[PDB]
Amino acid sequence: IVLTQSLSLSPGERATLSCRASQTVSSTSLAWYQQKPGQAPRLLIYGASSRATGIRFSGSGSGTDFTLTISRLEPEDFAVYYCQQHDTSLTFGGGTKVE
Amino acid sequence: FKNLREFVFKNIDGYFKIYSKHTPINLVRDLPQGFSALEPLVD
Amino acid sequence: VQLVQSGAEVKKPGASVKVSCKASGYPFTSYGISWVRQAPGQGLEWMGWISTYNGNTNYAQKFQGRVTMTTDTSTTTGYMELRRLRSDDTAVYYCARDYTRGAWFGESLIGGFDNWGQGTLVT
Amino acid sequence: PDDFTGCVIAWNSNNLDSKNYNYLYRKPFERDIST
Ligand SMILES: *[C@@H]1O[C@H](CO[C@@H]2O[C@@H](C)[C@@H](O)[C@@H](O)[C@@H]2O)[C@@H](O[C@@H]2O[C@H](CO)[C@@H](O[C@@H]3O[C@H](CO[C@H]4O[C@H](CO)[C@@H](O)[C@H](O)[C@@H]4O)[C@@H](O)[C@H](O[C@H]4O[C@H](CO)[C@@H](O)[C@H](O)[C@@H]4O)[C@@H]3O)[C@H](O)[C@H]2NC(C)=O)[C@H](O)[C@H]1NC(C)=O
Ligand SMILES: *[C@@H]1O[C@H](CO)[C@@H](O)[C@H](O)[C@H]1NC(C)=O
Repeated sequence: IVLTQSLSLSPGERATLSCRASQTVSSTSLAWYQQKPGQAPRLLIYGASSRATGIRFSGSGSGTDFTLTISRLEPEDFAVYYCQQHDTSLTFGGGTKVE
Repeated sequence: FKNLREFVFKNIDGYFKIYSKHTPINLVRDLPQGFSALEPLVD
Repeated sequence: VQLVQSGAEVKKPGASVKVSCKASGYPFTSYGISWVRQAPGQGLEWMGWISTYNGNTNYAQKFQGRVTMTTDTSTTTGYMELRRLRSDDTAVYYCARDYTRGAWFGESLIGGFDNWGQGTLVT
Repeated sequence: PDDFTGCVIAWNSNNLDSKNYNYLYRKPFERDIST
């Protein structure tokens, strides 16, 4: 399965990030990651909407259309976010940069 | 016959319990007369 | 919990590289090791997943026949051997703790890759 | 079993499984999947 991802916003603004799947997903096998420049990615959301331990961040969606939102951007949110699907093998989207 | 192998097969509450015993024999007719007890190996 | 990997290496095409990963802060047996590749300017690619319990390994089609993964539970480590390297393989190779698949049963789980190492750069 | 020893643990999965008609239904621990 192939994931396609689709951000210029100031700190304090609400951000919406999204990914589309070529095929439907079990939903519970959707995860989102955050990768700061110079650092390894970390898990933010798993199970479509559940928040990972240690993580304003929230996930949701169904079928082939899912999102990740940040209620208010911080200077530390200016990272590349990734959409991961792992119900049938494993795949990631290209990634979305937030500035 | 030179070797005797005995088994117990029972199916209880979804479990298939297997007991067995191995012992040498010297008899070309049927099962030798005698006594031994079989022990559980597989469940 | 912390994952640590080896430093960077430079290889010529046709050469092999052995990328090591060590981890601590948790029982090793219950979590698998996921290898994820990221070429400069690119996104994340799943390479494979290995069970630290029984040795079962799943691989992404792109690396099948090229990469062999193994584990050693006595040192709390895992290794990824990449054979017949190409210039196309210049990338950072990340080791991550993996809870998207069961270490004991091999079934899909509701989770993700939580604790990542720093990434080993191989040219 | 009537003399069952163990623990039964359960939780709501409305936000995990529901959409979903892929869950089918009709001795102790007998699993009869004949159709
Ligand atoms: C099913 O998976 C659930 C999620 O698992 C996590 O996420 C996945 C993607 C992987 O990364 C996996 O490795 C993660 O663990 C799992 O839920 C988790 O259960 C553990 C307990 O085993 C929880 O750890 C404890 O957290 C509390 C603090 O919780 C508060 O703060 C967090 C901040 O993120 C909030 O999200 C919570 O809602 C709370 O507000 C700690 O205080 C606690 O430490 C104390 O207890 C431990 C022993 O357990 C002692 O050693 C310490 O010294 C302390 O006394 C733990 O750290 C974890 O928070 C929880 N995560 C979530 C998101 O719910 C679930 O248990 C799994 N089910 C089964 C059957 O395994
Ligand atoms: C096993 O099959 C027989 C028919 O040969 C049936 O009468 C019996 O009820 C079945 N037992 C169980 C536990 O389904």
